Amino acid sequence: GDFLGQLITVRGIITRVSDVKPAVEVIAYTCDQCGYEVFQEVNSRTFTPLSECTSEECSQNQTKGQLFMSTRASKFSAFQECKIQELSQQVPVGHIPRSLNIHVNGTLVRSLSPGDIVDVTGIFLPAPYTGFKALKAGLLTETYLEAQFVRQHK
Amino acid sequence: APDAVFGDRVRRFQEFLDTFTSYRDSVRSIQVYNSNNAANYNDDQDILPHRIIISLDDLREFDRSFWSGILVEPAYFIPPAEKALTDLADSMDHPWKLSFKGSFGAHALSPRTLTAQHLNKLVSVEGIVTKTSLVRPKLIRSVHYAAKTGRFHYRDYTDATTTLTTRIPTPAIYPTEDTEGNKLTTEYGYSTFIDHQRITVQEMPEMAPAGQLPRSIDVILDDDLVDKTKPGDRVNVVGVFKSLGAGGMNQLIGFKTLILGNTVYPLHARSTGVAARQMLTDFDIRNINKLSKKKDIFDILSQSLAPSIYGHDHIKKAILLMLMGGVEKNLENGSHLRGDINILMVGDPSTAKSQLLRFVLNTASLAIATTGRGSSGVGLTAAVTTDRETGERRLEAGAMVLADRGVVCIDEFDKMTDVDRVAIHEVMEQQTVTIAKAGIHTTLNARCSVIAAANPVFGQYDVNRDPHQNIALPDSLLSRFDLLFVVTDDINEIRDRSISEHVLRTHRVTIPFLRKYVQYAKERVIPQLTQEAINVIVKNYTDLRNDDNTKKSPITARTLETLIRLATAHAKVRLSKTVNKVDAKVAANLLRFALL
Amino acid sequence: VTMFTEEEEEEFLQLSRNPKLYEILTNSIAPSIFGNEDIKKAIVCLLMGGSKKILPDGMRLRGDINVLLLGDPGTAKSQLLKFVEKVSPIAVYTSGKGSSAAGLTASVQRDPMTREFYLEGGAMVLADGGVVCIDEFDKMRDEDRVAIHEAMEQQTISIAKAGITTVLNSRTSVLAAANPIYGRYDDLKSPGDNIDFQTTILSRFDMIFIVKDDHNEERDISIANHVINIHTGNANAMQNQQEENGSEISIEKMKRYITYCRLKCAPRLSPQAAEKLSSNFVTIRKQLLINELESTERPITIRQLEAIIRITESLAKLELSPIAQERHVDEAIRLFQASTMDAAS
Amino acid sequence: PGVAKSQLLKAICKISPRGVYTTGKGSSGVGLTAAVMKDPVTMILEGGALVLADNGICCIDEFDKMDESDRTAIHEVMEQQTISISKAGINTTLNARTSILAAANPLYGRYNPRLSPLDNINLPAALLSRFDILFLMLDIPSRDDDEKLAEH
Amino acid sequence: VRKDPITKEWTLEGGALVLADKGVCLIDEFDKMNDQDRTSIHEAMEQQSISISKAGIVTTLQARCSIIAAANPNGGRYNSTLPLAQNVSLTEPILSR
Amino acid sequence: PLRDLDSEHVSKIVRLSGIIISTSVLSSRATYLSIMCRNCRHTTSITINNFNNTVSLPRSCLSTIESESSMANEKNCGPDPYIIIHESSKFIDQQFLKLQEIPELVPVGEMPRNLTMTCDRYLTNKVIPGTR
Ligand SMILES: Nc1ncnc2c1ncn2[C@@H]1O[C@H](COP(=O)(O)OP(=O)(O)O)[C@@H](O)[C@H]1O
Ligand SMILES: Nc1ncnc2c1ncn2[C@@H]1O[C@H](COP(=O)(O)OP(=O)(O)O)[C@@H](O)[C@H]1O
Repeated sequence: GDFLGQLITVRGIITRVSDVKPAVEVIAYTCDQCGYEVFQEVNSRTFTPLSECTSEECSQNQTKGQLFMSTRASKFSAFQECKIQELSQQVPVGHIPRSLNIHVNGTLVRSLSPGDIVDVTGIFLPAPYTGFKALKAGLLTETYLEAQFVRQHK
Repeated sequence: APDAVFGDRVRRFQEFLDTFTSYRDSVRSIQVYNSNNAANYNDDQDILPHRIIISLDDLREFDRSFWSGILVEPAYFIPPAEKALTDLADSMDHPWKLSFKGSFGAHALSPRTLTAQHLNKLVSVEGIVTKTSLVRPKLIRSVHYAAKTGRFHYRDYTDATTTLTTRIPTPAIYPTEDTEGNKLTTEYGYSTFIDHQRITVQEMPEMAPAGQLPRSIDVILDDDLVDKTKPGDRVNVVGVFKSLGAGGMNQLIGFKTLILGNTVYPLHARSTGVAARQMLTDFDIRNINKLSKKKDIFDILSQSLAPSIYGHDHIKKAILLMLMGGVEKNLENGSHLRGDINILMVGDPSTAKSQLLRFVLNTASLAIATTGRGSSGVGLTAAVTTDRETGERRLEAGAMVLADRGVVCIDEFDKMTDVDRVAIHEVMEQQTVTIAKAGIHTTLNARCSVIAAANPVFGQYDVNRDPHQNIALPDSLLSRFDLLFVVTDDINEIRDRSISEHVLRTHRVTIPFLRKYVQYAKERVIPQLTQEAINVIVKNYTDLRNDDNTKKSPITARTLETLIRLATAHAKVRLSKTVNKVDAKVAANLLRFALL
Repeated sequence: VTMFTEEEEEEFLQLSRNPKLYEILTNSIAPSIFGNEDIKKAIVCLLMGGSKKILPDGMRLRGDINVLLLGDPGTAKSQLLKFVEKVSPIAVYTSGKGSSAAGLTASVQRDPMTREFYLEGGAMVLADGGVVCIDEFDKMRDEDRVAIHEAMEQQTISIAKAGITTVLNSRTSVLAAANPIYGRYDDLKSPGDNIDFQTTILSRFDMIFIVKDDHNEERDISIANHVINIHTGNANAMQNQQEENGSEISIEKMKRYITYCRLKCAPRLSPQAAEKLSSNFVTIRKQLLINELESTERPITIRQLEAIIRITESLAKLELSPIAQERHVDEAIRLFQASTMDAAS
Repeated sequence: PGVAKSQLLKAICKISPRGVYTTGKGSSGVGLTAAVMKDPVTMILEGGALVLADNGICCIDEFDKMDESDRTAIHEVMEQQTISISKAGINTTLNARTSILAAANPLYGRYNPRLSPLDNINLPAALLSRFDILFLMLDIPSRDDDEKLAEH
Repeated sequence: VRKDPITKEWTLEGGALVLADKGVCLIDEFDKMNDQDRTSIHEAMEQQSISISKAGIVTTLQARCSIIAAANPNGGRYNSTLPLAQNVSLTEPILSR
Repeated sequence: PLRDLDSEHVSKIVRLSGIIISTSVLSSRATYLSIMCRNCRHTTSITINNFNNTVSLPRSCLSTIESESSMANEKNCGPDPYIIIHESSKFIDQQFLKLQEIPELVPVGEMPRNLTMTCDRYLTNKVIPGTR
């Protein structure tokens, strides 16, 4: 846990590949009174819709608008993830292999069949998450890896 | 500024730290090696933590007051001694923690009887490692870049676990929009992190009563101490029993407890884990080098392993050789070639068959006694996890999985059903176990050595009817086992005489020297085959196919693979590097008594 | 409770130096059961526990002995085994392998809360350093019999189930009591012919006794009218109270007496008694050699000598001295010959 | 047994892409086919090894000791792409471009000419009719064949 | 040891032979009783005391019942000239007790 | 007997006898403790005897109630400021057994009943469950 933020190279076995579904990144919002477009960037797991308007022209006025989002103007992203099991050759003599979560985004999706041997390189970032509520020691960081390049053996 | 109390604990311990110079050369070797560790990494191309073992010996013969204060209230003497120790690290040339090794009859009690007494003290607890949690890193120091000003910043965060003293808690929100309104863009990498782990320890089953509900506590580890234990061992733990939390008096019982400031010591079991921590002095190896210069020590080691058993000379010779294990040469981009040796014996009862087995267990290292059935998890892991943290499937390492680089003791081999015998072909030949259930198909490695023991089918009829089908075993299991020893029921008077005074003197060079001589030969004695090793066994193996088939059966090329292993393990005993013809002369004789 | 007072030591020492001590304890077990005087002897030496050698040699031996009580129903051996638990400080009575809810072998049950592995129970873990009573050894289920076939040799039942790989200690003492098929017809066949599997089970034991039933009309009245007096008006129990004035003052005193006898003394035989056994063990094996070759068909073991050698320390633990004598050994050969007269014929 | 067939069985699924090494009992009749479990973060059909090793070669040990229901699926592969399911809520007929290599051992004893073909075989000939190519691994101890193999 | 669906805690539930101490129990159809039942009846007429070895509990509860039977012949209403132990499908020690 | 425990037996010296089911896992209450006001820096100490809900930490910094001029002359520790300094406190045991009525007499029509136990300091770790 000292290699956080570095650029690394791992290998293993693709195991329990998920499905590809779009990840919403930014959401457009039509004013319908002031005629602007409001934009909200979300980097969290969940989020909320926002208030009736946040224009500069609907502001400083008595009657603010009431908005709603739109689909075709938003930006999405290809999203799918999987888990990598240990290579089962460098494992110590009495151990059980672990796993690791890797998020995949964008172009490189639909390129990893399950049950293979692959070199995955990427950069090592945490995710804000802790386990059970009572077991929290106060700053518990759950990690992952973001995929950058695929080089497959075989 | 510190008070008078804090410096006096320093200067008194600094007086002790100046008293004994043995720990001075210890930290010296720590600094010089890690300097040389960074020296080779940064000169051609163009690990160790900070803790030192201090015994609980010398404090009684130096300061009985400072002895006593640690053993009751450790939360006053541990910080200044470390501060004084970090002074020594900085003066002679980062936490710089310690061990507190030492045996004491004060607080070595069971964890079963630990609660509500001796709180806020230092307690040594041993027991069983179970349900090991996941390894997580911990956030300490955040780094933030402001865009327009173009500078970095500084921010730390602390928790109550590390400090060991109840300090006023000051939480701080993770920063955004600090001074004027520039965006605090986050960074990483330079932000520091330290790993973290929590585990539970069940008490000893051998110390436990007959049957009652076991009760346990928890231990949280630290940075250099994450993940030293797999779940299922016997480990001594030395630390401080601390109770935190507001015990329900805020607004039905609080005051949950834990133990921090810890050192971890795995200890040998009867049948679990490593026993290879046995030291070797220069005085020790000089005796071995004086021993290995002889010509007949194989006989003496053969006669040594029957301390209370008469006879069975050629049986004992192989038991040396299985613990030698043969040589392993995995091919370049091919497969491994199996090196260990597996033996089954058979004979009439009350003929030292059960007088052999625990002697194989106790003398060897990492052995597991497997008795009767082996159903559902001996060769397997069964993947039964209903883990409450997340829906997932993990493994619990079975005995055949657990006995890797070791010996499996199989008792009453004939009573095994055909179900697990499917796995034995997989274990003994491909040295791997693949488990494919609907959750996750897996593949693992286990290269155990196997000794089993089966009876005859009916009566003592070992020689009367026919040598074939005294066992009525499947056909490949003949090919799985290397040597098949048959023990007779020879009735005599001279032989009875040798039985007579043996048992009489029983009820009215050594073993601990032996296992030093054994485990030394593993890491430096592997030999390599020479030209003289070919010419005998080529002539000999043709005789094994042409004339043994006129007497018994079967003869496969797998038998010749064992002929390599016998000359291999014999060269390990003499600690030679080449392979001599005499090793084959020993190995050729071993087949004759085993079969004919 | 290990330690105790000084006057209880002294009243042991008074009972210690009595030369009628073997006789008075072999009149102590069953005044309620008439006859079976050799069975009346063999119970005592089993309840003492033999030597235990923890040599620098890599193994230890076993101390306890095992006796079979194969024979006809009506023996009141059921009444006998109840009295064995009354003598023993800790003991487990089992009828078959199955109790109503209690298993017998080393069961490991996972805790339904917390999903924790622990030792559930059985019998051999419970009676460690004690007495095991098993009825119906041949009317018995056979899925875990192998665990019984190991405990009587190493006193250490190992468990290698899915969770743990532990080896425990279990220094129990098993009393077997088999049941022959067709009663007295088992002695009309060859003297085996009871266990349907084989008689190599019997070779792993020490003492084998056969219960007979021979009609004798004067003995028929004596075996009757002994026991009518037991039932009503407690007359023999009142006759015990005048024997209590002269002999065997309590059961529970003798219970405490055996516990002091067991853990304190460290007995050992004499080397001139060894040459008596070597002159005896060969000639019986020579007699078994003669009865084999002249009858041209087929069992004695070396564990039979292991059975012989341990009766001395049981009698020495009666005698409380750490040494042995010649007649101190020769009494057992007479009793062991009673264990081998059931064997051959 | 002394032909060391499993030396080749591990070697074939190693070089060949999409190669899954399988055993007899370690997969049951439900293991190597699909299964239904609750999906994590993103009720899909979690597949088995033959579901995995499609457009590839499955290495199979000890077909003699399979389940009899596990034999029925193997006959359903000899007609291509067919895996029928009639379980509690699943009616799927999933597809599979797999390839089959099998290796079973003969009967007790070894090569009796008094025994016939199908006498020393533990499988019906309708399954043998589905096998286009069959080999036999003889072991005749011959004097001249050894010296090259010994030098080998 | 069972829990109660009315109440969820573990409650010890002794048998009817545990219940009928100084009472008379009435049990029939012995042929349709398991080996679980058969070891229980064997121990109950043996020493009048039932021992248990459940989860963290090892006790010996007593039982002083009196057993009255109601059997069913095997096949015929009265099989042959063969005796009752040959007529019945049960075993010898329960016949002795 | 356990069958008849009326409301007239509330908070009275009543004895009984039964069968103990199973114990619990030992927790710990506290008796003596030193606290601190997180603003005022005000320390006191609290002892308790009848620990068998009863008491909790107060909700005023309590330095305001002082019979000295210069200390009361020198704000708000409020809200409830007290944080227990755990390094010099004192602790006890709490057991929570569970007992069941003896099934030999009258549980015929019903299911057996039970109650809930709690023992003090030297009474813990005493009885193996099941005995009479
Ligand atoms: N050659 C011998 N020398 C000394 N003791 C022996 C010898 N052969 C057998 N024994 C005795 O046999 C006993 C072990 O019986 P064993 O044959 O191991 O059991 P099993 O045949 O049931 O596996 C030991 O107590 C040992 O004293
Ligand atoms: N010599 C005797 N003295 C006293 N009671 C006897 C004697 N012989 C038999 N009994 C009676 O025999 C009964 C025991 O039967 P038993 O033979 O032990 O049954 P099993 O051995 O078939 O379990 C007891 O009730 C006991 O009263």
